Amino acid sequence: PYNKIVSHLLVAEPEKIYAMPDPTVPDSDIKALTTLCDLADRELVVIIGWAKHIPGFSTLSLADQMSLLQSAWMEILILGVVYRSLSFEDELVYADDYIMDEDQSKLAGLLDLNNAILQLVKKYKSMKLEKEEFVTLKAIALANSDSMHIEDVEAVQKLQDVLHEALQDYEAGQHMEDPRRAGKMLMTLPLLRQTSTKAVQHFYNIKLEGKVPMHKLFLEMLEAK
Amino acid sequence: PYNKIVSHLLVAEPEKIYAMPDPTVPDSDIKALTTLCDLADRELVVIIGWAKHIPGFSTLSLADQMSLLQSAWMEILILGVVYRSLSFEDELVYADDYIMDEDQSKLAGLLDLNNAILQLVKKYKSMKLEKEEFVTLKAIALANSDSMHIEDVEAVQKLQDVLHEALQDYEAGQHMEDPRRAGKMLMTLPLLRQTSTKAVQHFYNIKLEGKVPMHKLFLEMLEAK
Amino acid sequence: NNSLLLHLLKSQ
Amino acid sequence: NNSLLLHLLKSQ
Ligand SMILES: Clc1ccc2n[nH]cc2c1
Ligand SMILES: Clc1ccc2n[nH]cc2c1
Repeated sequence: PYNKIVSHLLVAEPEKIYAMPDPTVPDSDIKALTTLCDLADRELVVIIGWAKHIPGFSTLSLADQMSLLQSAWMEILILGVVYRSLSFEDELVYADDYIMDEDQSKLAGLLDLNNAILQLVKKYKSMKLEKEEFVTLKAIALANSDSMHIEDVEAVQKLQDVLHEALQDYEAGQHMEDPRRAGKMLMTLPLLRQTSTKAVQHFYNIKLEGKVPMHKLFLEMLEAK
Repeated sequence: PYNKIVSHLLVAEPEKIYAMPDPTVPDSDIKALTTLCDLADRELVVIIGWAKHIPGFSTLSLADQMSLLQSAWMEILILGVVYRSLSFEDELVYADDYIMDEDQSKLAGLLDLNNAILQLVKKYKSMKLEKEEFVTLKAIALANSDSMHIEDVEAVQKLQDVLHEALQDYEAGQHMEDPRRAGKMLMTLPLLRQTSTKAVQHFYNIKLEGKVPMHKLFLEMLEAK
Repeated sequence: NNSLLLHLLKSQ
Repeated sequence: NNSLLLHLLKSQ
């Protein structure tokens, strides 16, 4: 017994996705970046399906559904990598078959970006982040993505309120020792925003340099305004 | 009667600073940017003094005091411009003698950055942000600035907790109609982070282009790692 | 318009 | 080191 929204988000959680880096291809920054962008493309399909499970998300206009996903997609991807990484030390679990350490981060040109993701990991390890809290924060990051393009501002605010309420009710029942735990969880969202912004900018620059092939969906979310 | 930390932050609030744009200089993007950077330099002196009033801030190492200010300075400047702007429509009150509208934003190359600051304004107008809430969020943005360089992580976490508690106790007493108002205030910090990051990047690029003179303190915070 | 994001939001 | 930020933090 905690909160039905939390229960519902847990059963909506997508299945594990394999990176499947091409074993015939020599190891290189281009291979690593190709593997990551391919993995992101596939995860984005599953993120779109998952969003439809979030109560009220479907009742927004298609424009408003697109705007929230265009602003939040990379925060959702990053929160996944952070959650998969909590039991690891200085490694990022992009996928069960794609665990990046510091050297692989240097070789891929991702040392600054992966260091920032590890800063999110460190904070969530010290807070002992629970799956329930992770799925609820992923939903809040979607609802709270601060798109410039929102048509129904009140509806988007009501989706924020519903999810925030779910987090607060979860924390009130599960963590009576810390009555400010919900707030402390919200206080982690600035770092996710910062990290997501840097990731989008880094991958947009790789897109511009033209050396890494990228699929249609990944490209469409990189090109969003 | 609300919370003594809130009371203390209100009396610590620095006096109004004038932009004093040089009336002998022709209007140009360089004049506008020179005026803004000069104003920021002066505000940063007052921000350093203000931080010393925040309970526990002074008891951190000088390294930790420098790290929090190196990460949060621009968020603190921006929150000032946003608060001064709440009674205005599509104008940003950098100072009582420096109110920027859309055209002046275009002429200064600041249309994208000022549009994002106006997005912070719009949200705080709909929430009816109070001075008490503004001074408390400025302190929380300092404590929660996610510096990579923190020595005493537990001390910085205790400063976050003290200020968060102050916000929650203020909201519990002043806004019983909305028991989630404190959380909703925390939920505004990602947009401040995003906007602050874009501002730092924009002004760092102006620094690189070498066409706008900048003072020592402003330069030192732009060059922080 | 011909957006893959839109098409995926509209389907199933 | 010779930082203006440090000098201002140390003073008054
Ligand atoms: Cl850049 C990036 C960030 C997070 C990811 N998760 N899966 C693929 C990813 C790629
Ligand atoms: Cl760029 C920038 C942002 C906020 C400011 N407040 N005062 C001077 C400012 C300059």
